[PDB]
Amino acid sequence: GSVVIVGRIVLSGKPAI
Amino acid sequence: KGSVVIVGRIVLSGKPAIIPKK
Amino acid sequence: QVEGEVQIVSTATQTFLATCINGVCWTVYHGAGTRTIASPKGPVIQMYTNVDQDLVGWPAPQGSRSLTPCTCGSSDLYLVTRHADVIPVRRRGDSRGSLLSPRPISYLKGSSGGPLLCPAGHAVGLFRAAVCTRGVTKAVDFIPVENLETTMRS
Amino acid sequence: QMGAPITAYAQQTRGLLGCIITSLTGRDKNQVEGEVQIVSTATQTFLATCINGVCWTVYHGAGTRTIASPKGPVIQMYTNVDQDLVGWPAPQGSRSLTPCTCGSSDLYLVTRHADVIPVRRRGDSRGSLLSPRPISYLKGSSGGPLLCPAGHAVGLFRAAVCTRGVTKAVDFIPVENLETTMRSGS
Ligand SMILES: *O[C@](O)(C(=O)N[C@@H](Cc1ccc(OP(=O)(O)O)cc1)C(=O)O)[C@H](CC=C)NC(=O)[C@H](CC1CCCCC1)NC(=O)[C@@H](NC(=O)[C@H](CC(C)C)NC(=O)c1cnccn1)[C@@H](C)CC
Ligand SMILES: [Zn+2]
Ligand SMILES: [Zn+2]
Repeated sequence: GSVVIVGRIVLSGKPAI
Repeated sequence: KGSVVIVGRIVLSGKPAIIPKK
Repeated sequence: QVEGEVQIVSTATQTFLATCINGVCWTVYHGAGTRTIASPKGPVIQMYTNVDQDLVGWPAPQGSRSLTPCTCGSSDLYLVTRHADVIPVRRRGDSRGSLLSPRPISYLKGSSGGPLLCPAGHAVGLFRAAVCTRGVTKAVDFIPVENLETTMRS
Repeated sequence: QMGAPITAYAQQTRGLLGCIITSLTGRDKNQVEGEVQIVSTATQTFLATCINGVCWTVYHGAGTRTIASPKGPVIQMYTNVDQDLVGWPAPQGSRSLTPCTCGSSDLYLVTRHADVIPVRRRGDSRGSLLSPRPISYLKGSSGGPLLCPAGHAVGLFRAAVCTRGVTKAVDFIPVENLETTMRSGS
């Protein structure tokens, strides 16, 4: 099997326009 | 002669968060 | 837009974390092993595999950005969990640190492979395992950045 | 900010042409957020920091100019040509930083790229970089803040000591120089 990415975390706390 | 304008910002207060959406 | 430094990774069994430092996504061997990461172009082989230091590394995926290693030598460290909580940690050695507020074991479960930051937000090390007595964790164990930096010079 | 590690992000709100029109009209309807503001006069681009309800920056960049706000051009509150300081009332929506009281010598500089560089204090208005960087990196960061381990303001970035194109040390305006500009007069 493989290692999948299920989410991400931003340290800077950037919201995304 | 002309005014000083704000072309962007930097926020220090951003705490670590999980990026929204799928 | 918006790239993350920390990835929440998962295998068929358990679920842990992965941190990007210097263009490469790092995590613990006890979670991934000799496994590959999934990408839309196919499975990607590990760039580094150091079974002794409990280290694994693949090239940084899409939607990611790298953390710069610490250069200030501070002992006031901060652990980031899988829930995005920040825990204040005091450095008690080369690869050891103690919590300022002792939390239950569940709180740290699945946060392995995550980062330990200095006051600048720069990477000091990667969270490996928690020191548990009675179900409460008083301290943490980590892989320092100088172990990652030598594994690259190889 | 209050505790935790110092992490930052940058957001651009205007383009070159948008900046020029609002510099001449002096009317800025855009919403303001954050502690540090990326400022421009069209020709030169730098930084501005909010400490104690007032938006501060360097005189070598802004001069005696006005800041664009939703009600038109706003005149300066403080002007200290000798200490290289300038101040306007902090824009509506901005958050201010509290001055450092811990006396720490482990400073952290915030750039225009929203990176946090480790600095060690080597005097009243001097500090050295723990990792020497190229001069191009520090350009556009004048007026930016130097923070202590708590995230409180120690001072504002003024000049870089450059030998051969690399900067080893930085020169700043300390927070106490701001409070005496508030207590002085003109
Ligand atoms: O102001 C800045 O913070 C900044 O980011 N500015 C923006 C926008 C900008 C504003 C003003 C000017 O001035 P002009 O060119 O004269 O019209 C240009 C641009 C930018 O894009 O740079 C920067 C921070 C540095 C990277 N500020 C500077 O450029 C300062 C200027 C001020 C002027 C008032 C007096 C202090 C310096 N320039 C420097 O810091 C300059 N180096 C030095 O002058 C140092 C000053 C010492 C007091 C530390 N001297 C030496 O390094 C030195 C070395 N060897 C022998 C002697 N002196 C550098 C840019 C290098 C040339
Ligand atoms: Zn550091
Ligand atoms: Zn302080």
